[PDB]
Amino acid sequence: LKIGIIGGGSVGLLCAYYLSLYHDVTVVTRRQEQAAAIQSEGIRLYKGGEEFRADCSADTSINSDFDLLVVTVKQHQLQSVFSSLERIGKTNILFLQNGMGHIHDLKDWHVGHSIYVGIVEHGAVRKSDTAVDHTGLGAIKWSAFDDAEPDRLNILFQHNHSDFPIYYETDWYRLLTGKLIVNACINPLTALLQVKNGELLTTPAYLAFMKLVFQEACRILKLENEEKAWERVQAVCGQTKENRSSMLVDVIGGRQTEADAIIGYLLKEASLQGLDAVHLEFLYGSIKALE
Amino acid sequence: SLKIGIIGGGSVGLLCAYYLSLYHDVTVVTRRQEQAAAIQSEGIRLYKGGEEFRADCSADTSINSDFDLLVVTVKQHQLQSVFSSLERIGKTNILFLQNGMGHIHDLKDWHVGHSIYVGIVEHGAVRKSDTAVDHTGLGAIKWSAFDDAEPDRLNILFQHNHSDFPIYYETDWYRLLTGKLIVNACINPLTALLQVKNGELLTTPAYLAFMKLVFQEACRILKLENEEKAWERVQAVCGQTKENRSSMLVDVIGGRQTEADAIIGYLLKEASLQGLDAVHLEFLYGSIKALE
Repeated sequence: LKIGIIGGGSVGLLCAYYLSLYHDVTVVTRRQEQAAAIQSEGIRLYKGGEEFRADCSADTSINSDFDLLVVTVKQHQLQSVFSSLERIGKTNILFLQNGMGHIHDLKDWHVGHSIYVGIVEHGAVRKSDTAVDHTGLGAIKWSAFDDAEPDRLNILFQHNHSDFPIYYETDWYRLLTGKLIVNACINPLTALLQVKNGELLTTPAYLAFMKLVFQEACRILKLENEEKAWERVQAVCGQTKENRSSMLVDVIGGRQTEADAIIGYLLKEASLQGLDAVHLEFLYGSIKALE
Repeated sequence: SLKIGIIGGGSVGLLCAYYLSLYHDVTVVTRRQEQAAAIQSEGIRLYKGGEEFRADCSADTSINSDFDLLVVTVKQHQLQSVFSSLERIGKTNILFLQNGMGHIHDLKDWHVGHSIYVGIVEHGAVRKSDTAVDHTGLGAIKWSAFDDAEPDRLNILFQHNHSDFPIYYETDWYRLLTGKLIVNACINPLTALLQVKNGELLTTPAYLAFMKLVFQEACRILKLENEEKAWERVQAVCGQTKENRSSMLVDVIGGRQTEADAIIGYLLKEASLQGLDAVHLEFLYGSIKALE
């Protein structure tokens, strides 16, 4: 089976290494220089002290009939990808973008492809055009979008390396919002307060502010069980209690953030339902300023 | 004449030194000898809309006279050393013109023989150099007695002033100070985080709503007499300064210590003493402090 990975960023290279253990992989990239380099060297994965190399093809456009295309580009790059995908024969496409900003776009992208969405819980850092460091051993979880048939991806993902496990979930909306609610409540606050996830629980005022944010976002996302979801946010917080969140990390290092993909999404949905999002908008304004 | 020491050689200190020098013997007590030397050298220059005046003034790096009045204009962070000097001199009149109300907690439990006065500065003033200040905003100083100080003590001192340096007595120190604090507390922290000019608080629906939430906390902590009127004022002053970047926004952009402790930190201490919640104030404080 042929798999195409669209995007040669950290996530795209990580996916390329692990999936090439089972399948014929091609990295589809926007830079001829990256394509050539992968074509010559394959992909290098680092994990702990150890280095491994996977043979992988590359190309700057889609020139094969891929059984699956995995989209790993950032929101800046998504519209150009839709256009490319419109020019190919019906196949399976899995979008792995962080946040839910792209979902408005997906809802009204009407094509004949079978669409799947997923979340990447791994940590990865790109080192060069051909090299990636697997810094956090996580998982990928995926679901069918718009009634696509899950069994189209089951054979592809049946067997994986124990460090690349892949889990299916039936409800894509629950899947994406379960992750989004957590990131929305934690990431902005730790970025502005510059504290570990754990101090959000241990400072009564910070916990109370996170609850205000939660109550706004939970309403916007129309989550099924408010109290259970709030338990989960606090529980995910206690489990990651020593972590400087990803956005806090982006912040000390002056990298642009997932503010658009995470909070921007809540703002657009709040506007459409005529919902109030005072705390979310303040956080959005404050993080956009730091960028 | 009478002797006045101005503690602090920032914008307000130089402005007060210029105008009080017209009637009295002034010394500016500056922390840097180079400023003290430079004032003692070409005097103080004040710029006021096309005119430039010069006043001769003394200067020093320590309080080593018995002044008839001391006027304290330094940032809160240096206030601690000031207090320490204020113990080794003879009892006198001290007028605190500090921004914020963090000094009010220090003064509350201050055992001294000093007569304590407290006031606000409504002038616009911008320090141009070690010796020069631009009087950009023709305002006033307003002052009150703190605790049991006798107001009449400042009668002769403030009997005569330049038309552009008026000074007004107000009977209620707490109303005077809180009335300026409610405004600073609502505008400054918010602008510092959002990095927008003041007017952007009024014209962005969510930002205005967030300001209101901050106002409601601060208003309750301070126990402000007329709440509806104070809220109008906050929005009013926002309107008057629409194109301005607040002083706290400026401090944050510049990597300088802010007046968070004197503005917000005081409200936090007060919320705590009353078992009141101040969740928005606390988040603002933590975020501004994180930047320092």
